[PDB]
Amino acid sequence: RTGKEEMIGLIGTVVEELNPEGMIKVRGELWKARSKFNGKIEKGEKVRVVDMDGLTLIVVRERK
Amino acid sequence: RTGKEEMIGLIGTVVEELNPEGMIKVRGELWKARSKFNGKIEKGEKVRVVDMDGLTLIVVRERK
Ligand code: NA
Ligand code: NA
Repeated sequence: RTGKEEMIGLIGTVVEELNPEGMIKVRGELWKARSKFNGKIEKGEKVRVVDMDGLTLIVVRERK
Repeated sequence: RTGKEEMIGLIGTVVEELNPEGMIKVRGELWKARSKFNGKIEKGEKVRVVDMDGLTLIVVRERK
C-alpha cells in the first residue's frame, strides 16, 4: 500500500469533478478522490490532500 | 466551536517544537498542534493543517 505519509499534504488537480467523489491527478498518477466538506469541486481546480480512505484521497480545495 | 472547515488546509509556523505535540501560529492565533506522522517538527518550520482533534490541529510539515 502507498501509505498516507506519501500522499498527505500534496497538491493535485481535479481531472473529473468532485461531487463529492471524483478523480484527481497527483504527481503523474490518477487517483480516486473525495472532497472533505464541499459538495462540489470543479475540473481543473487545485486541491490539497488531507487524508486517505483506502485508495481514495480526501482533499480540500487549495486555500487562496 | 471554530470548525474543521475553517482550519483545514491552512499553513502555519511552529512556535513551540512539535514532538509530536506543541504549539503553532496560524493566521494570528496560537494553536495547540500535533504532527500526524513525524516524531518531531522544529520551531520555525512551516506546516499544513490536515485535520482537527477537538481544539488540537493535526499537521504535516509543508511539502518541498
Ligand atoms: Na461531504
Ligand atoms: Na505520531
